[PDB]
Amino acid sequence: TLNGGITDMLTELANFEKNVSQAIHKYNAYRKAASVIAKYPHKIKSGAEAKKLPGVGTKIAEKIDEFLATGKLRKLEKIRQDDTSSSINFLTRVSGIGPSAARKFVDEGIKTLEDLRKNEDKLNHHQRIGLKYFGDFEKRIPREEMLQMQDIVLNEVKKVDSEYIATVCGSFRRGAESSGDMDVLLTHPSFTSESTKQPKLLHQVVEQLQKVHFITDTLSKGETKFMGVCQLPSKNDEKEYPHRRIDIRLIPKDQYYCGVLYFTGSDIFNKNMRAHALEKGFTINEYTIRPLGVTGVAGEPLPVDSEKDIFDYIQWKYREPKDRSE
DNA sequence: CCGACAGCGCATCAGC
DNA sequence: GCTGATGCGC
DNA sequence: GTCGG
Ligand SMILES: Cc1cn([C@H]2C[C@H](O)[C@@H](COP(=O)(O)C(F)(F)P(=O)(O)C(F)(F)P(=O)(O)O)O2)c(=O)[nH]c1=O
Ligand SMILES: [Cl-]
Ligand SMILES: [Cl-]
Ligand SMILES: [Cl-]
Ligand SMILES: [Mg+2]
Ligand SMILES: [Mg+2]
Ligand code: NA
Ligand code: NA
Repeated sequence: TLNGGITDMLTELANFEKNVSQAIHKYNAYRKAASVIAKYPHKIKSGAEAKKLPGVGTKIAEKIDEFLATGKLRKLEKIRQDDTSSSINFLTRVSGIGPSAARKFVDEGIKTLEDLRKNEDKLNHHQRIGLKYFGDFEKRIPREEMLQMQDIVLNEVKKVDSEYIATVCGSFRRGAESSGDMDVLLTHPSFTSESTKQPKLLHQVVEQLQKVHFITDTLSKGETKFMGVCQLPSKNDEKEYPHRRIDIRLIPKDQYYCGVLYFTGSDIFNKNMRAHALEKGFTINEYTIRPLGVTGVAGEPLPVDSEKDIFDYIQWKYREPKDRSE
């Protein structure tokens, strides 16, 4: 919050380059800067001072000047004023609709929530459900509720097979007081890097979670990744709880640490860590951390028996989950 | 300057 | 059907 | 849009 104005401006800038300009790198550039300025322990006094931070170059510097001065950014004003742009920014806020679909729709004349509705016949399933809970999905999830959703989940998993270990990651594992959604990492001893002794392992948990009306809809579902909606039940007369997005990732029980590190993020932290890994001569994904021999190709899995071991490989002092919020 | 910029699962399409 | 690209998402 | 070689 210390530099909220600047970061927000950088965030609006990043959402625009991504949603309208479809310039994925400019989107990321603005995000890094926003992230770097976010954790800066001083109330930035100038664009020249912000530049003293990696990720902030001349361009953002100028804009920070234009912002600190007037109290806003002209480039943005003209963007908030355009219609197609603001309209494309809005449709992307629907789950399943990215910059492409957005622009298309907006070309076809569809440009508002009302338009999306009278045109439901024009959305695939995912976009369909995305519109169904457009509102609900915009709301935060109080941690106290994350705690209740967890119990339903850990307890419905333990009911299918006591050998399943379900871990809530994302912002929750990072100690956040509120979360955007529930991210559940799942592991069963019947599925390792060596073999899938049991199929439907993920389908089993999804079914059981649907059997008890926790999972309400599916956005997409694979052999190892489920994407959907769930709802904490309410007590008598109680108004219903918002509908929430839930993702369940099944990872080989022997690659759990690379998986938990992955699913705890943050996304930018995962980006900076995975980016540093390269500079150090490693490549990190959600399964393992391998080397990058001469040719440049990835070697074989390096032994990992704890999250920290991964931080070690790349010469990085360990960082608590609560400190990976970038 | 200039090329890298993290890494991958599911849906869906093109082309075969 | 298959694979590779592309969209969208985590 | 920024940065490292
Ligand atoms: C986006 C994304 C996710 N993840 C991994 C690392 C991420 O930590 C993890 C969760 O992904 P989400 O549920 O998409 C998330 F980002 F929203 P969150 O971190 O849970 C969150 F706190 F922002 P909230 O949802 O609002 O509570 O997946 C990545 O590695 N890269 C990505 O681009
Ligand atoms: Cl770009
Ligand atoms: Cl691992
Ligand atoms: Cl791998
Ligand atoms: Mg999440
Ligand atoms: Mg999620
Ligand atoms: Na800088
Ligand atoms: Na979207």
